[PDB]
Amino acid sequence: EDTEADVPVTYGEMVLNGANLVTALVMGKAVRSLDDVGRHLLDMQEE
Amino acid sequence: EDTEADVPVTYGEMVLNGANLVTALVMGKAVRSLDDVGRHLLDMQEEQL
Repeated sequence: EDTEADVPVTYGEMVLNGANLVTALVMGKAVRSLDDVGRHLLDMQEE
Repeated sequence: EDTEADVPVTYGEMVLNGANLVTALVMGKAVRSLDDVGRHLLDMQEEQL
């Protein structure tokens, strides 16, 4: 028994905050973390 | 009653903007002027009636 105590965490949540509210409704698809993926896709082509 | 005045430009440039780029190639859909209607469905979201 290395110790008798451990370090867990709490829930991380995933809510339709911004653009995912439009894309779920105006479009169909609602790809997760589209606030970050859209930021990464708009950073690559302009160099 | 001749010599009318006309518009010279081909009216509009529907180009893939920052909203229509990320919507088209990822979500497989597009909307004409999602820049506008993405703001209007959220503007009447806070205050409606």
